[PDB]
Amino acid sequence: ISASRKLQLKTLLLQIAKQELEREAEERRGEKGRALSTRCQPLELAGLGFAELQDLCRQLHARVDKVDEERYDIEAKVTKNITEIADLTQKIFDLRGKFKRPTLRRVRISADAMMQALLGARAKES
Amino acid sequence: DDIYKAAVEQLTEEQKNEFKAAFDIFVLGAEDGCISTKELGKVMRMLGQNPTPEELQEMIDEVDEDGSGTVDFDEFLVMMVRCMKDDSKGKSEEELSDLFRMFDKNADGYIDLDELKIMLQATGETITEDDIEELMKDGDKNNDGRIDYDEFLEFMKGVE
Amino acid sequence: DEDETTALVCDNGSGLVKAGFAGDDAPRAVFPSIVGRPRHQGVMVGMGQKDSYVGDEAQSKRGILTLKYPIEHGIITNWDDMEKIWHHTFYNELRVAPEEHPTLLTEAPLNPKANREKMTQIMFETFNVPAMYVAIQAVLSLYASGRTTGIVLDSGDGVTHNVPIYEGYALPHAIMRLDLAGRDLTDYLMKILTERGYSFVTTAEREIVRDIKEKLCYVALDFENEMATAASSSSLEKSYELPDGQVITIGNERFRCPETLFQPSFIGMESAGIHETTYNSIMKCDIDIRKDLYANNVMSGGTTMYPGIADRMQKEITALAPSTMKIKIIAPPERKYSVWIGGSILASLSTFQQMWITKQEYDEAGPSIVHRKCF
Amino acid sequence: DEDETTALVCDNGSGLVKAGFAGDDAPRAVFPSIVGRPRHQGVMVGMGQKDSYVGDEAQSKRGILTLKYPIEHGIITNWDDMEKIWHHTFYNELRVAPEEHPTLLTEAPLNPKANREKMTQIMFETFNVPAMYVAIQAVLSLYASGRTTGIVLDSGDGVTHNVPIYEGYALPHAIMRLDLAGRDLTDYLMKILTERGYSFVTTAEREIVRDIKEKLCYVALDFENEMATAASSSSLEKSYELPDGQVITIGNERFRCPETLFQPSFIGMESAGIHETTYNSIMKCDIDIRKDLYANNVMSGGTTMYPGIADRMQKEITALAPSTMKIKIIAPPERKYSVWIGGSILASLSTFQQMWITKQEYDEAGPSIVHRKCF
Repeated sequence: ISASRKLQLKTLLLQIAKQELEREAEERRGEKGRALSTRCQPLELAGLGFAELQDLCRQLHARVDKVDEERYDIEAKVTKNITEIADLTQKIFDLRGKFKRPTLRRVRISADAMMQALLGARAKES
Repeated sequence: DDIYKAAVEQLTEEQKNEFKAAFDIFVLGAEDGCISTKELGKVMRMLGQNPTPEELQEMIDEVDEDGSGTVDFDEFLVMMVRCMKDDSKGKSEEELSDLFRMFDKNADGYIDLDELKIMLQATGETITEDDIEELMKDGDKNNDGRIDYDEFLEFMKGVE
Repeated sequence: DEDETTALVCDNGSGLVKAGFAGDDAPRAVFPSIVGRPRHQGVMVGMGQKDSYVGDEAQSKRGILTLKYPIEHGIITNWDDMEKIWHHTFYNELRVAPEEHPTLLTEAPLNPKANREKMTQIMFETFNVPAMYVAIQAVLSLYASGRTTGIVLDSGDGVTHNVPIYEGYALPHAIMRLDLAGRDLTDYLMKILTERGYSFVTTAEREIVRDIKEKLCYVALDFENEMATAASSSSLEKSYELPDGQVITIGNERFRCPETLFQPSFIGMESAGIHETTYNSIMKCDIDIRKDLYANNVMSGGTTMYPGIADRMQKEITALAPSTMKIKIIAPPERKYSVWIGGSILASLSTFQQMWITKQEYDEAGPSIVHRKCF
Repeated sequence: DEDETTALVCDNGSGLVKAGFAGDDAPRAVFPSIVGRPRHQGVMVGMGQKDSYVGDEAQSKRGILTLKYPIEHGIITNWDDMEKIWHHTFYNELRVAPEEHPTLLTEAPLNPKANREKMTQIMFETFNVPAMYVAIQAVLSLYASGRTTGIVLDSGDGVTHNVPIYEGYALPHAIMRLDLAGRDLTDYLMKILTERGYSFVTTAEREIVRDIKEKLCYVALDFENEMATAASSSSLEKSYELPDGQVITIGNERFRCPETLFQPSFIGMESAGIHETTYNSIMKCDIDIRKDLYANNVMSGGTTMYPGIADRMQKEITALAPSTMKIKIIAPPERKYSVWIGGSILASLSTFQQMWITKQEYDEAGPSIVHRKCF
């Protein structure tokens, strides 16, 4: 496989993985909307009586406590896996590192500036 | 060593003939008629700068896939479009995780050849098994037959 | 003309100043740390003529100038002259105004605090730099050399620092700073050249002896065996052409001058040499550290540009070290320039973005801030 | 990575931690009971470097760390460090979330009750273990050794417990608890190695002496004869290599360290030694118990690995014992590890499945439940 072919292959692959990221994320987000409608179901407020609405607010406040607690547990776990990602990426990055160091140069006189400092007016596309 | 050909695929040919004449003066007074150390040196000198023959011979070898050791005029044009700003930006680990969860449809932490094959067939470009094969092999430095996630960083390091 | 608002880096030593931009390969220009001034009465008028010359200007017109060095033994003592070197460095060769660019300067951890305070103050008050950092030359040497662990033997123009670093941590009580450096080796050579019939006393003569040393001297992996032949035969002499057409040669003095690094008593210094300091820095570190420092002696800076030094040092430390243990030396081609190289690496790291002193922090705290935030 | 929700078993002593899964033959991982912390100022930028290191991490990076043991003579006082040891053990090496598996921890019955209450609490309140069971090390020692009856001789790194068990029942009035253990034996060795010219005081040095003891020390059947011989000949000297290439040659210190178990005055302890207490544990039991305990003197835990210990203990008990009676010592290869094995055996017994405290009975009763459900 020659040069431009491989360039196009891999850049189009990156686009394909982007599109699969898109489909996976839209799956996740439709799932979110549907699951949220499913769990926390909209209230039925019409015509509800006074003391009725008092006790209902209390029960839904217990519901606040439950759901908040539970999502917050998912949150704490996520934070633990966050520290896990940070520190394991740190770890491996170091194992990756000690030689991984990506850097830039500037000893590269770019062919625009190069060919102009050479050609003057003749460096028209150069 | 090839991305420069890929960039001239994106670039024009008038620059190729300007570099033909370039190479000609780049060997103005040459010992080998191609760009050895001192030829690239007098290139930099006409550029107004003074290089060292080590990096000279190195940029000579920076394209050296076969071990050609020299600057063929073809390899010369390669080296000269190396310095034009054509494709940049060095794609890497983060977006590569974002894309590797996909490229690892198997979610192995390693792109098996299944996902790579399918997503290439999806790339829209013609898909050879030289494509998918070289891509698996360059990804997989552990050569497990599956492109590890960091082997996928390798797989999509910089390829604009 | 630059494509990024990057940091600037300048290794301002007692010898030369290596200057360029952070994120680039090397320094754009290297200047002598010299401000030159005329020592003669003018006769012609309308001849231009400066009150003072800087860097390469000072050397180019040196025939009638006395040349002074604003930095000695790692410390700036003449802040006015360094401001002049910097104005020239930044605006004439790097083509940058520091007003829009964070600037990194370097020192040894055992230089007086005044060095770091004046470096910071000049850039914030005469150049209005948006940010400053004063770096450790040993750290910069380790980044350039690919190490986090080892002994950095910087062997500079005015001072040798000798500091152990392990896993990125300093072992500061084990720093064996030595009052022996390249500038003393030059003065030693001037005296031995005088014994050979070639006296040098004035600035032009002093700059040439330094140039002679840099091109003709070497250390030798084994000075005794080198002397047995060098002291017996003219085949070991090397010629140097003086600016005025005279020729000076050096015989065993060619390695006996550099030998001072292994014999400081040659210049009146109370020391056994750099290998003793390397060894003691390892000795003062814990036993589970020592194994890694023996395997990682790091040469950086100039004066390490003497053939035979990597091997001379390995033999000299191995001789003091325990048996079984492997003693190893790192001595990259990025010698003498490795501190600048490390400067560019450090200034541009994402992990270093919060290490910078901003102008606002400086203006609120004053120059003593460098002592608290840099290291 | 385990295919069943079996009990996790972890024997956490003042020295090492043995961790694995119940029903198996050996711990899957062994960690020191250590949390390490850097004692130096960082110099380089972007070096990573942890705030604390645990278990094998603590020893691996120890060159610049101070190493602390959370357990003091058998009791955990530092629970911040132990939750790190447990988290690391479970999460990284046993590859288990305790939430899905019951856990067995161990301790002597005379260990302050606060420790078994807290061991029960850490697994229920930090790791959410579905159930708990704190085991008696002597119980586990006899299961591993194939006994129901015998004396458990368990001098460890922390303390010595000395407990007789008959037909599975403890005879608690006969327990002879001593503040005599490997940590003190090690301290004595550091003092006597200092007498020989090798002074060891820092964490790296303290770990070296502990390592010297484990590899070089022994007791010998006859102490007077071994002493007189060591004092007369170099034939009893043994060398040890240190991390930096240093070598230490050790003579009678090789057995004077272990000797403290028989001569506690060496460490300032008011005790007649482990053989007096092993003997008294048998003696304090009824005469129809004693015959079976004499014939089943069982070693478990470490220090039992010193050559000559099974024979010296059998001889000293025999010398103290009535004649006619047969005294025998069991000192299996499953030494130093047999308690873990006993843990595996107990956790998995069908007759033990009702002994587990669930995270319900625990929550309703509180921490004190361990005193009623375990021991």
